Amino acid sequence: AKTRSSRAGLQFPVGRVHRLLRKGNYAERVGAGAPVYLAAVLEYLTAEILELAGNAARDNKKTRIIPRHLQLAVRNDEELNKLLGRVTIAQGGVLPNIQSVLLPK
Amino acid sequence: TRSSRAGLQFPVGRVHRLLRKGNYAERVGAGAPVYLAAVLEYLTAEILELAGNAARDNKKTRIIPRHLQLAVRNDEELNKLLGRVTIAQGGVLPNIQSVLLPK
Amino acid sequence: TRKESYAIYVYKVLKQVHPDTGISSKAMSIMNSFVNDVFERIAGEASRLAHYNKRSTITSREIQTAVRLLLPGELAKHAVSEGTKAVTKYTSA
Amino acid sequence: KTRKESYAIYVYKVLKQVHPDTGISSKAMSIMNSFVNDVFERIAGEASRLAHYNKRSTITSREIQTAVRLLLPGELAKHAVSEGTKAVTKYTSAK
Amino acid sequence: PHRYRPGTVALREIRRYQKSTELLIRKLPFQRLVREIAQDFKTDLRFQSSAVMALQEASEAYLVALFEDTNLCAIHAKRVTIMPKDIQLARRIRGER
Amino acid sequence: HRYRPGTVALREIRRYQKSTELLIRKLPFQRLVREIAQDFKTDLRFQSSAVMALQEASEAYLVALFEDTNLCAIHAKRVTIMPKDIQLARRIRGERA
Amino acid sequence: KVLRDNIQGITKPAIRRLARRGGVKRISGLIYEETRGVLKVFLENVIRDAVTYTEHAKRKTVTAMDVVYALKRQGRTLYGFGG
Amino acid sequence: NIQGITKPAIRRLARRGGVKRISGLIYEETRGVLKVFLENVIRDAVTYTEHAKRKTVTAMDVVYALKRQGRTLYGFGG
DNA sequence: CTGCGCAGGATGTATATATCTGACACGTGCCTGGAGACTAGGGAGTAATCCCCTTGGCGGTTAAAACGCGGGGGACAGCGCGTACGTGCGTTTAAGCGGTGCTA
DNA sequence: AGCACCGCTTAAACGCACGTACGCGCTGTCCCCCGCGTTTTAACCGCCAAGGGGATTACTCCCTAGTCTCCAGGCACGTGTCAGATATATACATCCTGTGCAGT
Repeated sequence: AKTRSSRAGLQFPVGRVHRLLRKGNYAERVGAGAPVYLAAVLEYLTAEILELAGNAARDNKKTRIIPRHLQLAVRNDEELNKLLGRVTIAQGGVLPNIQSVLLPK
Repeated sequence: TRSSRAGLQFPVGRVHRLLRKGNYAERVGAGAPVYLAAVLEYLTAEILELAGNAARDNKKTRIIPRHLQLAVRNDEELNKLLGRVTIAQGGVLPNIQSVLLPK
Repeated sequence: TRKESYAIYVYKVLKQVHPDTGISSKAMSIMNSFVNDVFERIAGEASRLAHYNKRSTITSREIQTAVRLLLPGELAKHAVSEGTKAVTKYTSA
Repeated sequence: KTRKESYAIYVYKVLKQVHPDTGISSKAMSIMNSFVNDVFERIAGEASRLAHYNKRSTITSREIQTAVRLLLPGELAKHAVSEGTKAVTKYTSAK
Repeated sequence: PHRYRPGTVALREIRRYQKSTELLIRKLPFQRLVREIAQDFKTDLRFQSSAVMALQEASEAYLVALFEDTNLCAIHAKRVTIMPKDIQLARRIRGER
Repeated sequence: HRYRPGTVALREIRRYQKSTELLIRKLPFQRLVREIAQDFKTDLRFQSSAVMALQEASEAYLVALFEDTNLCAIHAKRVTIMPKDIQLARRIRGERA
Repeated sequence: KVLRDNIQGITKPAIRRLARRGGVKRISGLIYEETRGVLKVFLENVIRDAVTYTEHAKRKTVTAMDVVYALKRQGRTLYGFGG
Repeated sequence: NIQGITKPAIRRLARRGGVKRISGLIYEETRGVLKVFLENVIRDAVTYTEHAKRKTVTAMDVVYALKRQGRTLYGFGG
């Protein structure tokens, strides 16, 4: 294979992640494993998220992942939710949670 | 130098080195080490100002960390700037909530 | 003009993971944001590590430890393994 | 015995410029040096993104300037731009 | 006739607005507001319609986050009704000014 | 004689806000630090400045925290801080969940 | 044409709707003005910054991107609009 | 060890904190709190040391950690 | 002759349908960013020496931690008053729609 | 593509009426903290001792920037259809209705 992506057996474009790291003034020089590693970690996470979004889409009987589905995904996962603990998703909405003391007895 | 040529006390050279080496951009203008060294100089003055004041107020010739803290937390604009900074040996401003006071 | 995007790679991975499932324009957009955010966050913190250690170059050792600061546990651990795997894979091939 | 740099001596000179008959402790000197480096990063950093954001390769006094306007509170910014624009023009005077 | 008891429609409305994602502030008012504030910073500014929409997305998120934490403060005080003083405690604690 | 309950409290507040000296004695703290780090890596050494740094950062943080805790106490018409306050403080800070 | 009092566009039923997605059941009457107060300090912050980017980009039009960069600056990162 | 963080020490911090009256359960709560704090900071710190290939955690690792966590500290080589 | 509980209505939500529309997802073709192959140069890694900083262990006074005692005032729970805020309806206002035109 | 400007449509907002149930002010009790005196631990300081590890130095070679030529991965562009939004009828749930039936 020609694509460095294939050499790494990755979906993400390792050539892109390589250009970016240079046109980005993070350091003089960039290693060759760093793009690879990063391009992969990017993939793990998009996968990790898309997984939970799809499930969210499924319960809501839907073919197509819309941001509510990403939002539900993110704030239901303790850990993803913390990675994006200071982030807003356009059209997210919030998690259904109503405080106890506001419920009738 | 260039500190001279700009009336600055702050090392205009040092600064130009640091910008180039600290990976902020490919190239680095001639004005910027000067503009910045100045802003750095400006702000260190405002602190040294109000701390010194505070050391006078607290009756000492030498500035200790506290005098910095007092200068900083009492200045509304400086305190914002250093809104997320803990200053070693700063202590706190004296502030006691009303309802806690005796009747 | 050319507006680059991770729209294809995100599709690819979605198809790998939920093959009967499509993404909306907005959703894509969001995804596309998330990749970029985590890119900088990682890349930046790696850059600090090079710097802190008087070092001129970001190697995957950096990108790794960057990851160990940025991500929470299970996420970090998996991501690390996932990452150092494709490097190993990449060297050999 | 390694030659570690700081801003110490310049902090002092400026101290004299404002409070001629006053001194400083080492402990507070560190704080002044920390303060300088922190502020230097924050401004430099902002400037850096500014360039990128605008598909441009150079950090000029202008970039620094607007960086300052994002980093600083209304009044402190105001004076800062002064001293900034001043020392620059005064610099471009001499040669 | 018929009359839902006090607090009954509140609970309903909460559930309504917690299921959806559509913006809660009306679109036009919102814009007028943003154009004002921006004018008073620099005259003669235009906006990408998506740039308003960004600020609103960002605005509502904040306020909903805010009410969340306000609400907690009401409840902290053995109360159920939110009050300016509640908001005020949330913002002091968030370290807003 | 006897000072009325709470009056040395006020007096102590005054004394500590006037001083900048550290309030946890170094060695227990130091031993706490080494313990916690051992759990992350074995056979480790600390610079004495590295321990001070931690100490300052931690105390300053806790004081700040009591400040905000204390406001919650007060928000609840109380005068005694209680764990339920800290939890609310931190919750709103977004430290705890 | 001149613009005046627009904060009162932020009607009471809306400041309500937000509070509901916020989990609030009972709303004190003195809340609606405090919210407008807050929303204003909020928009004044994002737009002061958005604008500073717009001025730097030497533009008369404020873009979705200037907004997004501002939010990121203020630690209120936003996905969905570029960046 | 943790209980080495004495009641009186915790009391002083709350005094400098502006606090007048302290419940008994606070003390222990404080401890969990302080623990969580150090952990996170020391986790990040050590990670810097592990990456610097050193058996000696420096002040700068600490300082870098506090920055990471948005609790910047001045006076140990900013 | 009276209080509590049961039944019953009407209200909103839930859902089923059919229905109409435009956005995603696809295929086609055109170009720019990555691949490929090569060089030359300096970073970093490694090994070889140094000394500084950290740990450690020891013993003296000395403050600080501990512990208990006793009673005061603050927490908390119960109650009741007074009223503000939720609800509903009729009245009123301007948002949202899509459609056209102009130049920044 | 941003602003402007217009009018057909109506969903939303406003304003007022009413009373319900919550904010808060009062009380009243019970105990959990504060004060303070004395009894118990280990913090601290000063002093020396030993070797780990970090700091500095000189050397070679692997790795990465830089450069060129070569071409399909990735983009915009176009297009056709089905997921999903919208409108409208209908069944299912409950919150509050007004009655009877239970007990004094």
